[PDB]
Amino acid sequence: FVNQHLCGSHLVEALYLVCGERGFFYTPKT
Amino acid sequence: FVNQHLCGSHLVEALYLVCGERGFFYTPKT
Amino acid sequence: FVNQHLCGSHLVEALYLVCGERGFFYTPKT
Amino acid sequence: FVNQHLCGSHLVEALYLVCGERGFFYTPKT
Amino acid sequence: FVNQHLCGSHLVEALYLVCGERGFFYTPKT
Amino acid sequence: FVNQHLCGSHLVEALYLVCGERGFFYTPKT
Amino acid sequence: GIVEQCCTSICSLYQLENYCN
Amino acid sequence: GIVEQCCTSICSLYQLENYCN
Amino acid sequence: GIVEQCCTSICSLYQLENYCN
Amino acid sequence: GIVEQCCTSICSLYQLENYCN
Amino acid sequence: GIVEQCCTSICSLYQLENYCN
Amino acid sequence: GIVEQCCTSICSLYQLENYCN
Ligand SMILES: [Zn+2]
Ligand SMILES: [Zn+2]
Repeated sequence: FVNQHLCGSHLVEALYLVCGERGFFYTPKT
Repeated sequence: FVNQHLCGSHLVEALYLVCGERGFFYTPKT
Repeated sequence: FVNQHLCGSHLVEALYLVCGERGFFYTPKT
Repeated sequence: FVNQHLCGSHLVEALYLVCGERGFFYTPKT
Repeated sequence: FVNQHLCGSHLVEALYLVCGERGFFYTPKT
Repeated sequence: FVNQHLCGSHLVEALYLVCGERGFFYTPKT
Repeated sequence: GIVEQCCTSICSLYQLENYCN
Repeated sequence: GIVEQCCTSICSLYQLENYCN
Repeated sequence: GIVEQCCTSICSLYQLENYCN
Repeated sequence: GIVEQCCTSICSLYQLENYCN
Repeated sequence: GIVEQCCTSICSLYQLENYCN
Repeated sequence: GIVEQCCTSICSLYQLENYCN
């Protein structure tokens, strides 16, 4: 695999693919 | 009006849109 | 809901979700 | 070659690609 | 058709739509 | 854990994520 | 869970907010 | 409408231009 | 317009709703 | 091909790397 | 190449078509 | 955090995996 530059919704898409049925948490800094 | 189905990556895109900075969890096994 | 920063096709995706079966018009400045 | 089906958010992504600055309307009830 | 400004995964989405069942090659500079 | 189905634009989004700079080919007729 | 509510069945954007942190 | 032409049936990118403004 | 505002500044889903048919 | 492996059937992200250049 | 041109400048769908198989 | 790192720098799929449930 390669490193990736992911902003906005693209990060969410990547988490979805990496985690699959495990699901994930999306937690940006506030 | 009536709602549509949101599945997979489309569902997490929708969670990103609705939650944004608040963050969210996508836990399909739940 | 939260405010969002939407450029390009991401705006189209957001309109799609917000409007659902109502549909929408996408009208950028020319 | 023969064409594929474009539905939902994929259909409006395709309208954004083909129309761009011209803008477009997505009216599924029509 | 109109000209488009496509970066990252958006370029991949555009190739997918333009090429359809023909498929395509994605080849960035290294 | 078990894997999900990746089709169409979702499949090439996944190829973009996994391959990135290396590039990839999407050849559905193969 | 969210899949049953929003994918298998349908849900509003208001219901989606149930899954925000 | 567009859904019947392009989602239920299939359409070309040229046909999609019918829905541009 | 809304396309430019959402990109150069921020916009709400309620502002977007005004573009629904 | 990739469609049969990953869309019709299922594949891991490791298997997807088979289609990288 | 095409990947860089589309991002740093603009590109047409006809230029993209040259990357189809 | 990971959201900021991936956008301002780069991140790996292995770093992302730490956010899976
Ligand atoms: Zn983007
Ligand atoms: Zn889809």
